[PDB]
Amino acid sequence: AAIMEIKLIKGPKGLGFSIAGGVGNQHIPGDNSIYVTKIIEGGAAHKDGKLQIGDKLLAVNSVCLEEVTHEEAVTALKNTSDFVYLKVAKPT
Amino acid sequence: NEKVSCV
Repeated sequence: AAIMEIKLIKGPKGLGFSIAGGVGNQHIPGDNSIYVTKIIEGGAAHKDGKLQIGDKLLAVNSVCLEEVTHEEAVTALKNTSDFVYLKVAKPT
Repeated sequence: NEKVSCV
């Protein structure tokens, strides 16, 4: 849909959301993409307040999140440091 | 069954 780029400061606890999706772990039938399922209270994503449950993750910094496995996505999002560009697209 | 990960 509309490409949103959200800029986040990584909190001590991490980014403050949870994801599902990936190759071999579809969150929706026929769709491999990475989705945000939860935004925890008091976290970085919550307090910035642009990210939303249901949002498809497209990229984190210099790493692409289209058609990757759940594990490639998890290491990509956890191997960040302090400052993060998050590319997402909002649901239709 | 699907995997959800904290981040």
